[PDB]
Amino acid sequence: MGMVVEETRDLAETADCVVIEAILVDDGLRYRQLSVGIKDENGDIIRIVPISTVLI
Amino acid sequence: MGMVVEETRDLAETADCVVIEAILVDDGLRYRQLSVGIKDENGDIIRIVPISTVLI
Amino acid sequence: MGMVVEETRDLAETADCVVIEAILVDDGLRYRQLSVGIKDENGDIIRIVPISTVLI
Amino acid sequence: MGMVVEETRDLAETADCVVIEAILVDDGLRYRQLSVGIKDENGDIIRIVPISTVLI
Repeated sequence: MGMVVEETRDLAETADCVVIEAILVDDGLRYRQLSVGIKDENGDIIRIVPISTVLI
Repeated sequence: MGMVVEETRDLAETADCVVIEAILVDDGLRYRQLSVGIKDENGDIIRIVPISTVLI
Repeated sequence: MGMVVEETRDLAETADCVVIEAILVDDGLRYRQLSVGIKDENGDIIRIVPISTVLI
Repeated sequence: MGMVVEETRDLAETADCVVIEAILVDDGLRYRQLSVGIKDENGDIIRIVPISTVLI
């Protein structure tokens, strides 16, 4: 724990990949993280590849 | 044209998706663009989904 | 040109500069672009300098 | 904890603040983290505030 995920959002999606946004809160500060999720044949996310996190 | 792609780079790759970086130069300014490329069964990129561009 | 400007907004203004926000839509996805406008003595904007674009 | 700090670097320093850079490696990918360190009267850093992390 320690850091808390407050919100997630699907920004763009494909058969195989999805661009994810998360709002993180750690030690009283708010961050916006953009990630790429990797989907298998069943449409599930098998790997998250964080791309960028920024203070907001 | 007008804007010039100066450099591209593979930051992370998967069977299906790749995280791309490009250095763009437009009107004398330099930008770093992060994108997600969508790959087909043959490993080729069929769609680029820009995620973020920032002045550097 | 593929991308469509859907909204602009004046976020902050100064004697010399103004912070502009735009919502861009390209290939069905929405982006938030922040720019800085340069104002002359006559109160007009003489140059717009894009700072960052991000998928929203 | 999955992610490994591989390099830190002092990019700029001031009476009160110091700009820190770190290279993080997680799941085989490398990230560049920029933080701000807060210095007290005794020249020591009292708080580190992460500003941005990006895949490189």
